[PDB]
Amino acid sequence: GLSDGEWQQVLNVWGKVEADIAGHGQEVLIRLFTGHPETLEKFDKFKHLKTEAEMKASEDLKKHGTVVLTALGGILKKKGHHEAELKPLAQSHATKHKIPIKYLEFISDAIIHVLHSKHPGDFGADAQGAMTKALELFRNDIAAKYKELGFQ
Ligand code: HEM
Repeated sequence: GLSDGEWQQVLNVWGKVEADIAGHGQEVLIRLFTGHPETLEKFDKFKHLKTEAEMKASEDLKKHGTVVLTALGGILKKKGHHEAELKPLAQSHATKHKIPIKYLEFISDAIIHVLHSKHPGDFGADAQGAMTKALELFRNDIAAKYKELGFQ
């Protein structure tokens, strides 16, 4: 898994997100939707967002960004002992939302991008390495549950 030092870096980076969780969450989703428009189609309630300006102006998009990053933050704070938090999310995303594991890769990449965009020069090589490992662990544990379910 991750070392104690690596987890410390992850949670330090997470403090930066927590200062503006809605702002980070909004930017993560906009990065996801604009880079991969197929992802928007998974959200009946964001389908109407035909432009990035409309996305930016959407308070509901921001609200969902908050929900998403709040859940992720909870999982990260468990430092890999996250089965109870992660299993239900994996199951909802496979069975109800029908989100392929590829889209979780896309959103992981979007998180890394947004961290660099909002914290340029303040999200160093060590920090990126640690956050990347944590998001890979998250994705991998979801993928294990997806396999159980035969999803995708
Ligand atoms: C960091 C990764 C993600 C986290 C932590 C996360 C978390 C959540 C949470 C907590 C909910 C509400 C509870 C639930 O339905 O399980 C939710 C809903 C949902 N998620 Fe995710 N999610 C992630 C990635 C994604 C991705 C990549 C997609 C699609 C590309 C997606 C699609 C959806 C949809 C369609 C809903 C229902 C939205 C609604 O209509 O209210 N999620 N997510």
